Amino acid sequence: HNVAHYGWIPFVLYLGWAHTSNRPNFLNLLSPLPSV
Amino acid sequence: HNVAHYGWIPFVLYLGWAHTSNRPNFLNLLSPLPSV
Amino acid sequence: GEELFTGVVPILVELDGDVNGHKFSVRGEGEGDATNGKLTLKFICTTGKLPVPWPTLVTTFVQCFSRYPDHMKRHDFFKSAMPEGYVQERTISFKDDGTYKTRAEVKFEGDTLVNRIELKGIDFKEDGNILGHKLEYNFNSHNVYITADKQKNGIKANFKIRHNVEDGSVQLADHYQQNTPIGDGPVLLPDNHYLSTQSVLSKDPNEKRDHMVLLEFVTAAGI
Amino acid sequence: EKRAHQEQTEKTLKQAAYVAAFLWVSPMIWHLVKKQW
Amino acid sequence: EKRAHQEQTEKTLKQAAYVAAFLWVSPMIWHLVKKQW
Amino acid sequence: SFVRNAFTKSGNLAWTLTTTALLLGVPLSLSILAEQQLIEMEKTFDLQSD
Amino acid sequence: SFVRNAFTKSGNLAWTLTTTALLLGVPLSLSILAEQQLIEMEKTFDLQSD
Amino acid sequence: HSHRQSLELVNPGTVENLNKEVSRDVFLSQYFFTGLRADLNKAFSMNPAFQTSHTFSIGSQALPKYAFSALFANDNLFAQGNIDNDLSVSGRLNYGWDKKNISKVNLQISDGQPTMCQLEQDYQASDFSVNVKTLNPSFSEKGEFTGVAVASFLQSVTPQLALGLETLYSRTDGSAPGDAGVSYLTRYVSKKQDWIFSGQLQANGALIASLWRKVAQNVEAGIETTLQAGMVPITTPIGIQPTVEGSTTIGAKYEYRQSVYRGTLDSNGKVACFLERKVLPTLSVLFCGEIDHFKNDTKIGCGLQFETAGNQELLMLQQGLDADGNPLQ
Amino acid sequence: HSHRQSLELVNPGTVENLNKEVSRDVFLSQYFFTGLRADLNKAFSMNPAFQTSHTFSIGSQALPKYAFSALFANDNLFAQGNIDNDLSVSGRLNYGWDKKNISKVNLQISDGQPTMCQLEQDYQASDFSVNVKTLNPSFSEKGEFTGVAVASFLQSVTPQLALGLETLYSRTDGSAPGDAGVSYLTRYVSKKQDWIFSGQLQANGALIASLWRKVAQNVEAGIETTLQAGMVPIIGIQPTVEGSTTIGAKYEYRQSVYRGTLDSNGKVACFLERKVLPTLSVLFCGEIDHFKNDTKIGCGLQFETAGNQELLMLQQGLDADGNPLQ
Amino acid sequence: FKESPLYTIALNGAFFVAGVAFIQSPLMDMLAPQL
Amino acid sequence: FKESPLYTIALNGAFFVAGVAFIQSPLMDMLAPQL
Repeated sequence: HNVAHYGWIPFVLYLGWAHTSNRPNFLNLLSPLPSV
Repeated sequence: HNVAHYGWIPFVLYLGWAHTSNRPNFLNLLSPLPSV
Repeated sequence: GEELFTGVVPILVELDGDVNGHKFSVRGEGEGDATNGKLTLKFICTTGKLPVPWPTLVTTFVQCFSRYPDHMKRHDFFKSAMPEGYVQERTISFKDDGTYKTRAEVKFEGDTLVNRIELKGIDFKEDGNILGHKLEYNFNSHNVYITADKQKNGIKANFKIRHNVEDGSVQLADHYQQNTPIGDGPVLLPDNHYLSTQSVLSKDPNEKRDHMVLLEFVTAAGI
Repeated sequence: EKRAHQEQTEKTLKQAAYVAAFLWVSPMIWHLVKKQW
Repeated sequence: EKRAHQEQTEKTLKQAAYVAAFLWVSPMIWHLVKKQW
Repeated sequence: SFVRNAFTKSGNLAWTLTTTALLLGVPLSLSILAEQQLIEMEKTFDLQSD
Repeated sequence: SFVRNAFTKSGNLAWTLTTTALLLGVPLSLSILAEQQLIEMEKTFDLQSD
Repeated sequence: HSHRQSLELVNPGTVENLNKEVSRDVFLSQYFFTGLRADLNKAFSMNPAFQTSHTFSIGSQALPKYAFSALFANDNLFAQGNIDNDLSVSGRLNYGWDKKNISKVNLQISDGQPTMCQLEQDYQASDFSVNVKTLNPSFSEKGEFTGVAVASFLQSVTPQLALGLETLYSRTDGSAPGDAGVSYLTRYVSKKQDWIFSGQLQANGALIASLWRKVAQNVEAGIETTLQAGMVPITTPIGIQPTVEGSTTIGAKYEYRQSVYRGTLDSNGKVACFLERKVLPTLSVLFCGEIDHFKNDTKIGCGLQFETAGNQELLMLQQGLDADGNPLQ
Repeated sequence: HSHRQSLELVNPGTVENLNKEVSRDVFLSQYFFTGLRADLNKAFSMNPAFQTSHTFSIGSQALPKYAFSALFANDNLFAQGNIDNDLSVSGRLNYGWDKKNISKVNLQISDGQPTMCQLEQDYQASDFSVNVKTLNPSFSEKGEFTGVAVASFLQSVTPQLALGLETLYSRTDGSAPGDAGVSYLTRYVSKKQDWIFSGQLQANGALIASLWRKVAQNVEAGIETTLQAGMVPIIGIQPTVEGSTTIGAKYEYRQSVYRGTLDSNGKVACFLERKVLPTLSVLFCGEIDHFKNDTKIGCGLQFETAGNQELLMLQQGLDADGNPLQ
Repeated sequence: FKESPLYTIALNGAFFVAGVAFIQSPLMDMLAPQL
Repeated sequence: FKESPLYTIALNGAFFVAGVAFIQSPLMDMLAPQL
């Protein structure tokens, strides 16, 4: 679990990315401003 | 100023009670609830 | 808080400690003054012979009596936590010998001051400097350095002492003190200041057993 | 003294399993209560 | 020693009163400046 | 005397009940008057519709 | 390395500016939204007039 | 075998959700903070929750300084990953084999402390719910497993009341045999669904009894007790003596469409309040305050819960509008 | 004395009100607390102006636990009593012999503390303002007196600019000679009265320099600096002047008043008073100190009520007949 | 005057019984507003 | 990089002149909302 200090968050981010019809980039995915 | 530890506030309370048109009682004067 | 206790308060000290399996217990009855920053302390040993000398016992054996002027009353901590209780833990590192690790709580039990001190001295050599009894009956003025740490809102003391050896040398030892108040009332965080203290050591000729008489004057400057 | 505490907790687990089976058949006991009176 | 400090504070108060008198006449002085240039 | 200590504990209990009712009631009154403002805004919207 | 510590101090400065802008802005945004609500109330009153 | 299905019994709730109406819906135990607590959240999708969540906090020992939580739900798998400041990652994966059967594994690395894991399998039926969890599981060199294992079973013995039990086994040091404790749970649900009662005689004697009452459509109110029992020595001490610490809390919750109120009175003189006013459909300000009358102290924390989207139609759906711009029914 | 009336000089403000535009209208020195602050005030009359106030507070070392207050002002005599918890009584008393001359007294009796007194003669003229006050006066046994006595002269050199000095004499114990310090005050006011400047070279070298700017009809902003010149020893002494720069902005609206300050020490603060009712206003103040990474947040309410019927209708914005006012 | 563990559980039981009578009454329905 | 009390008064003076330029600008007027 040496990956797991940085690893579970991009896995659930990829799981959110795979089930979104907008399909945004990581700059839109991390930053808390609303953007379409 | 032996009376003034208890007495400056009733002096200004009498000064305010003398100059009001309603001229209320002391229960209405001390309590912060609105009452005409 | 302690502004009504500016006069003489009777001081009882309870010191229990072990140094390489040796049991000693020193107790004493004395008074300290705050309006004039002085202390009249007469300490009487009950056990008898002292395994550790009296210069290594004085800093552990009541800094709430400092003569304070009107310009530094805001930067005083020791009148805010003393009624609640004032627990201090010290790390005194002696050069080329062991270390002093003591737990002391300075709180008002009843009306008199009761100082429950629990000391532990580890890694000491008997043929060194402290345990060979080469310390004379004298003390040097020491400028206690006080800085405030906001992680646990307490007082940390980092200062050094000068102990006089009989053969003509000096001892360099540094204090690492952590002070923890008990109560959660009005606490004051001061700036960096120092206590300009001085101490006089004399002996009472009208006493039979092993006794220690200390005279301490505490003054404050810096802010 | 450890083995007596271990078999004490084993009897506690056995009593927990017996009272779990008792709470499983209890609906039928309350149906038998509703059959009477 | 204290008398020199006391007369220094008295001279500070006297020069403060003199510069307060200067600040009283200063608008008139500005009028003389604005009459010039 | 005992009357002064009874006044002391009555004043502490009156302060305790006053700031307890104030802390427990002022955001409750904020929520209640926000509901009254929203209900009267919906009433004026229904009067615009009717 | 040094890039990680530069990322850490940039993250600390970004958090500092974010919580400073949040604490300054969100009561100011609440006041601005209350002013927009009162301005909309006055404008609906003027639309009731006209 | 015959009349167990003939009653048509109601499935009770989970043992973790036994006091959910009292402790979570009404009370202020899970909802209190100190200092500013900004909680910026943005949901990318509606069917998949995909809720990104930034949290900024100061002045709270429990709350992290920065907390980034990504939550994905596809209606059969639930995943939450929260990276706290100091690189502490806490991820929970709840997978459902059925709607009845849900298995949840929670991991937390703390980056300088031991990793804390919880493995749970939860089963529901027509009449009974069995939850088996282990907190910090490990396997020893021997057959015994070091860790805490809690298995709890609750069955509706009547339609109104459900009775159940909970077994805790603790194997912390490994060399000693573990300690086992049985708790008894009781949930009386009214036939009008007005007031429920949740009693719980715990393993350590903590008699937690709670009542929840829904007086209207917008206000609920509850009251719990704690009654934790334990033997405390008096002033080496001479001996021990049982001194049960008891505390009774009574709270209310006002659920309006623009604001949420939660207000508790405590036995210790701990008066607490919590208002979440949704002053925008997006941004909702919350204030929580606590006055501890026993120590004459207070703790007041304000904050906001920002809520936005990452697509156009959920951005309009948060504002009550369609993607064309028409307001919804 | 001929052209002095011919210049038609504006009377400047008082020396206490030199930084009123900056340090009281905009900044957060005297608009801040911690913990809950309930301020239950009811008026009784507006032209006799009789207010009775209550103050419930916790979590602040500056605010008392409960403070009852009584304020009476008939626009020639001002009076204010303030009894705190454990009977600490404060009394302010102004009297106006003219509208320019005002004699103020202040008493602080705290039941165990020594009594603090302040006496103040204030005078305004067409061009200058003289304010002389004493903090804690005491009649010494000799021909002098012990306490603090400041005097302050401020004369408008131009219509735009006013210059003054404040002299502080301090006699703490009487036997020592009193310290005397001269502070030079500067106030440049614009001809459109939009931005003002207030510089103040203090007795201890504390150069308090402030600038106030009213950008619109609802928002002001002001920035001040303080350079305290002091000697701190490190055997030897060393002059170490501590500098602090504050910059804030006040947004004043009909519903809400907001004040936001940034500091040079990172001590970011914010104060919002939102009037949910015309009677009742909820105030919140927060402060993140980034230098020590610690925060302080205090909420509260200011409730305003009346003791008569027409003031109860007048505080709600209505008439006594039930109609709203214009 | 008795200060007991029985006093603490009697005080908690009295607070629970008085809260149940406070919470099942129509005085709590009077405490709940209609609008 | 050397730190002095002259550095502190230079930092306070630079902050004051920078604040004066920040506060007399039309960017400060843009920071004021019109409604």
